[PDB]
Amino acid sequence: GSDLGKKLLEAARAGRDDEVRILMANGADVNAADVVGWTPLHLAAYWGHLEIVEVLLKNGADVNAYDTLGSTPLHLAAHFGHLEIVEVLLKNGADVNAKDDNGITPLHLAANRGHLEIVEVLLKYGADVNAQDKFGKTAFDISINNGNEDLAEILQ
Amino acid sequence: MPNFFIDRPIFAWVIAIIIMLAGGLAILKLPVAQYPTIAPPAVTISASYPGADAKTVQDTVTQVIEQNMNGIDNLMYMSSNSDSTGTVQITLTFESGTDADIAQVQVQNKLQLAMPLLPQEVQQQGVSVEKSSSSFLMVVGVINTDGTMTQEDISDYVAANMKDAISRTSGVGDVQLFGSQYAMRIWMNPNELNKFQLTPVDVITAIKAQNAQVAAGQLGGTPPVKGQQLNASIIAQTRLTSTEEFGKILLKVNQDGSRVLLRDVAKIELGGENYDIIAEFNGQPASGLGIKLATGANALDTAAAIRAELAKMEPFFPSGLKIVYPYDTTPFVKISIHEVVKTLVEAIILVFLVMYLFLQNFRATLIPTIAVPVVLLGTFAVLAAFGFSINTLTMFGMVLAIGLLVDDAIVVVENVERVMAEEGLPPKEATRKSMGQIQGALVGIAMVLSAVFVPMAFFGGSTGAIYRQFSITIVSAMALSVLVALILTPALCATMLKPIAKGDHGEGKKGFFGWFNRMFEKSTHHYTDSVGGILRSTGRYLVLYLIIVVGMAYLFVRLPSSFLPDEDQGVFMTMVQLPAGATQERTQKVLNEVTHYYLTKEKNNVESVFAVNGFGFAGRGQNTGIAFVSLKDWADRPGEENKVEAITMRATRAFSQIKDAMVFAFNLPAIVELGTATGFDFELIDQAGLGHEKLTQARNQLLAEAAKHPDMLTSVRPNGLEDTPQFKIDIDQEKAQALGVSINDINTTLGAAWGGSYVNDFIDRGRVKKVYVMSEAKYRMLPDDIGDWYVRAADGQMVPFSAFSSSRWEYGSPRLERYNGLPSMEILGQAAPGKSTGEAMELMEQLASKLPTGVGYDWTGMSYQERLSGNQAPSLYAISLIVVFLCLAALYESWSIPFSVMLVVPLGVIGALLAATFRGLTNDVYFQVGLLTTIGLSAKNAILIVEFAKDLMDKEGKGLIEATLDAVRMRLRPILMTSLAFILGVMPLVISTGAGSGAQNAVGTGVMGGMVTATVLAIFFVPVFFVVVRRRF
Amino acid sequence: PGADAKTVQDTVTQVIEQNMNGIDNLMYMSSNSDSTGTVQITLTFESG
Ligand SMILES: COc1cccc2c1C(=O)c1c(O)c3c(c(O)c1C2=O)C[C@@](O)(C(=O)CO)C[C@@H]3O[C@H]1C[C@H](N)[C@H](O)[C@H](C)O1
Ligand SMILES: CCCCCCCCCCCCO[C@@H]1O[C@H](CO)[C@@H](O[C@H]2O[C@H](CO)[C@@H](O)[C@H](O)[C@H]2O)[C@H](O)[C@H]1O
Ligand SMILES: CCCCCCCCCCCCO[C@@H]1O[C@H](CO)[C@@H](O[C@H]2O[C@H](CO)[C@@H](O)[C@H](O)[C@H]2O)[C@H](O)[C@H]1O
Ligand SMILES: CCCCCCCCCCCCO[C@H]1O[C@H](CO)[C@@H](O[C@H]2O[C@H](CO)[C@@H](O)[C@H](O)[C@H]2O)[C@H](O)[C@H]1O
Ligand SMILES: CCCCCCCCCCCC
Ligand SMILES: CCCCCCCCCC
Ligand SMILES: CCCCCC
Repeated sequence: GSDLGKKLLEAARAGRDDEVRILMANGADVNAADVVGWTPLHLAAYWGHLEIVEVLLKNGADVNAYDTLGSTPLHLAAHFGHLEIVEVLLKNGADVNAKDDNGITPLHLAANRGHLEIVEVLLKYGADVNAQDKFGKTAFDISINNGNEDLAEILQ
Repeated sequence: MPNFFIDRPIFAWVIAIIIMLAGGLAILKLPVAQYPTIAPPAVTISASYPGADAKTVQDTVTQVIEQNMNGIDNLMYMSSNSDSTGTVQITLTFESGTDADIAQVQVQNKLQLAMPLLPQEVQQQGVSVEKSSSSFLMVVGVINTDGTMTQEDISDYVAANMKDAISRTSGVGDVQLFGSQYAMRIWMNPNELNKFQLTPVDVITAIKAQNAQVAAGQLGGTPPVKGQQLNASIIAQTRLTSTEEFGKILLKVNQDGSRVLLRDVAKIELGGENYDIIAEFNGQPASGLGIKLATGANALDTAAAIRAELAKMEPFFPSGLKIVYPYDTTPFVKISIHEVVKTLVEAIILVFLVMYLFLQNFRATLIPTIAVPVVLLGTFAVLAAFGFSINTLTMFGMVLAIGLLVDDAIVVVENVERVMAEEGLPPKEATRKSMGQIQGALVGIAMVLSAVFVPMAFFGGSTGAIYRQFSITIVSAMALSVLVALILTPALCATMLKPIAKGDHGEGKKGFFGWFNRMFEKSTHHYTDSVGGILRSTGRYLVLYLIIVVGMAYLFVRLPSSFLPDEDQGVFMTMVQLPAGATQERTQKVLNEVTHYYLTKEKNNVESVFAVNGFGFAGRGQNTGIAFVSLKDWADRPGEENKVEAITMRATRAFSQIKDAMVFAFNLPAIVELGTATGFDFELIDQAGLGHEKLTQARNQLLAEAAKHPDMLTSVRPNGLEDTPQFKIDIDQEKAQALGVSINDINTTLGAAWGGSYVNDFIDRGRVKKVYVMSEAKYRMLPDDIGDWYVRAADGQMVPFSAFSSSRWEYGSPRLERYNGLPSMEILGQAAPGKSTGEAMELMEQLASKLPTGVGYDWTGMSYQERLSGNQAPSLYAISLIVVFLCLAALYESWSIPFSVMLVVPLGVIGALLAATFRGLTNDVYFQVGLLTTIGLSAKNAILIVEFAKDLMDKEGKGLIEATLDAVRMRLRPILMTSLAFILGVMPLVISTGAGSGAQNAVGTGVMGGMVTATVLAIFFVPVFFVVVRRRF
Repeated sequence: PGADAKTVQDTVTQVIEQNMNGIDNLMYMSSNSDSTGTVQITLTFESG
């Protein structure tokens, strides 16, 4: 929303670590959001920029920022297979059970995309295996519908 | 031959007359256009898919069409864009020389066979196959000044009452409407829809039923019952014609017997076919017509015809309607033609003055005055026969030939005058002896000059097409000039020249001329004395020559190249780029600000600003716009400060301020298709099904590396668009099935409302037009609106979208590119200063060799040619050099003497480089064609000097030095005469400012600088060349 | 099929004609639209 806010959103999305570093030194708003409500952390989480994720969290980024449809950076990291970002976010307080407006959780998303390691990390951190989205579905329902036998075992 | 015509002056007049008549005819019938066709033929396929995103367009239309572009002849390459405005354009580009009509019909026929593979809604919109052009003759704007008409009202007016008459106007090849004719607009209200358990599906169904043409039959049709007295057609349902009729369309009958009409769930009005562009002219709603010249037409006639048509439409205009002319090439083109005629006439007047000054009789002065126009007229005839037009290139081709034509006239006449004064030979016998001295050389000269210019006709691609125009024009003129010198001029000399007593050089004349004669007779002696000393010291002049050659090499390497110079064409452009995702309203505020600046801080210069919001070149969408600026007439813009380049710089300077928008102004290129020299055009290609995201990463990787080589590469950048947030909505199939809601109903409800839907056609005051349904704006603006749309289940219950869908934000591409049928990303850039484009390209290839597995690349556009029709320039000059040498060798019956003429080349080139370098010019085509003519002329001077010297040696048994001194003594006057005339004649071009001055400066400065050094250097060096070459061999 | 002259003319004939512009060597064009829904447009070109 500011000159530096805008640049920070851009730099985080592009994975320009040096630019981000300089922007952090200059006070660029870690809480800048674009129209859809994405923070630099959302952007970094989506595009898989690990170092930028860590730098943002050291500079007071809201690990549980949500967009206009209620989705968090952990949602994005879990959906797009970014294992180590997922670990970092959870280390830093990410709500493992956050529900977006559809009642969808990070577990649902990792399951849907067959990201096994991420699923296990999430469970490790207290992911509610019985959580249901707006349609009453759980991550287990998702896995049998997808025919992912392995993930379905993990979720016994 | 000259002897033949010397005794047959009347036969020579006959030939002259036939040539003048042919030429006059040609000048009446020749087409006129700013530029001839130059870009290779290209065909564009264009399609719309209303409401569709780039990927939907790409995967259901673009890929399907591309996969059918087989079995078409002479295809060089194909590229395409698929974008989130619901649009696709595929461009197929053909080999130079391909018949454009055949290319187009072959593409159109392959498309025809693919149509059944395309989505219904795309088959229904239709897919246009057109020939690509970027040049308009003019743009006619239509505005309303009394605030009574929207741009949509205006566009419909233009479509109904102007376009077709313009299209039928003489010389117009094509007309493009800026806007659409009306569409019947149905703006749905989901609240009413639900109030009555209806959906857009029912709206669509009702319109299809109640707005239709229905076949019936005949009364007493064959075969009839015999005795039938009457046969008549039966007319049943015909299409609706008014908003009122559509409002009354019946949607439903309630139990209480109440009727639900379409007007009860929608707003109904005539509107635009689409709403992506907002066009304003000085802040007033605008539409218009883009008009193109038909093949072979005359630009000036057509422009006057178009205005005549517009004039007779005026009386019928509604209040407030007014025609404006933001763009018209015709006035610029008129000036070029006037400026060229002026140049040719002044040249003839200068030749007249110089002839008189040196020769001091009006009879001698008459001969070139007759011969040159005969050559010119004839050149028109040959150009017409070759299918050429009068255009910017062919017109300068002629002025570039002025020296050569003037020289032929001057040479023949001057030489006869010299022979008479030196021998007191009567005019007829003098003319015989004189032609005897020069005719062989004139023929040799014609061969040599052909060897110099013809090869230029053989370059490939676009540049070749430009060079071709000069090549054939100059070669034709030169050939006619030699023919006239062998046929007409000798007969004129023999019949019009009065005798001169042996020894009379007018030194005894009284007043100014006796003085000039005395002055010049003794300057010639100083001249010869000087050559004498030079010829005792040849060693050091060889040293000075190598220094000249070296300075030439040096200057040449550092002179930046370009194509054609920019002109103050009376218009220029300003781009407006807001951040991705910016809305139409945001863009409009910037355009308004831009417009305000021009009409405010440039009020003295600017006539109008045509602000087009929603239009881009490398992207469309609500975040892009263009401000097309039209300037007041050149005469009211005196001074470099009030010219396009200056205005442009100030404009951009001022807009660097503007917050979140890239805004800048730039002049127009002489010909868009050439891009920039230094410029390259690169394609990165997904060769292995990597997908959009990996292609993007590869692209970024390549862009970061490029940026590490500022020494070689500059402004290396994507030509397309970055990904942006998009709203992903998932239909839950299970929930829809459980609720008894069909996917078709769900999908047309969403698409119709949020994307709009072309239902069918209606008839508006006699013209067929489209009917569109879409949600009224306020119900398709935000994610929360999605849940206010209901769909009817099988059991009659109305179900909100929120019950069976879920949504999330993600990123996607608003514009997907393909090259040769594979996913691609275009990258533009240019060589850094002092670097060749070849060097820049070599590096790009190097950088590209290091990219992730499965990523390839290719060169397109101007770079595609470079990598081809740019590996010829040295093979062609080599042939030229060899043929010239061969002609010379036959002329002189010697393998060595030709060297003494060829050494002359650098002498003119050094002066042309010096002038261009000093004037801050570039090595462009005008410069280059000028080098050739400058070289041509100096070569001609040297050829005659050497011929005379050699002949004196062969025939009068004269010493090497003696012969050289006498030859150069005889050649001095005619050489000076020509240089004076030609130099004075090109001077106006050099200092010219204003319209067309760019081209004028480019032609003039190189020529004047080359002629200076060639003239001054040659008269001292060719005697050195001759003497040293002879001694050596 | 089934359309009268006027309907054929407004929906077909005029639509095609307004696109028959700027063709090379065109001398004239004539057409008719009839009650059997049939349309014929004839374009005649310069000799040669
Ligand atoms: C209305 O608003 C305008 C106002 C002023 C100028 C303009 C326009 C305009 O709409 C416009 C165009 O729509 C187009 C062009 C254009 O120059 C202008 C204006 O200058 C050129 C074009 O070749 C491209 O831009 C493609 O990249 C074709 C394109 O239109 C579409 C519709 C064409 N008839 C063609 O069928 C094809 C679909 O391109
Ligand atoms: C239409 C355009 C006319 C404008 C030209 C303006 C003049 C500028 C260039 C003139 C060059 C002539 O320069 C000429 O050089 C030679 C030697 O190289 C001189 O010759 C003299 O010097 C040399 C060497 O020092 C001796 O070998 C020679 O025997 C001696 O006579 C000439 O006396 C001189 O005239
Ligand atoms: C007396 C009248 C005047 C006579 C003028 C003669 C002009 C005739 C033009 C012929 C040349 C056409 O252009 C053609 O270019 C290609 C290269 O792309 C050449 O092909 C060759 O040239 C290139 C040089 O660039 C070399 O790699 C190699 O020798 C070969 O590829 C052809 O040998 C040449 O013929
Ligand atoms: C009705 C009028 C039709 C004319 C259409 C013109 C087509 C060009 C638009 C697309 C290019 C967009 O951006 C581009 O435009 C210009 C070329 O035209 C470039 O301008 C370039 O060529 C100009 C004209 O010869 C020069 O004055 C500039 O020095 C040079 O930079 C811009 O540097 C570039 O940003
Ligand atoms: C008396 C000799 C006449 C010489 C004719 C020379 C013609 C030169 C022609 C060059 C042909 C390539
Ligand atoms: C355009 C007509 C020019 C003809 C001039 C003929 C002069 C003949 C003099 C003998
Ligand atoms: C239409 C007449 C043009 C003349 C240009 C030489």
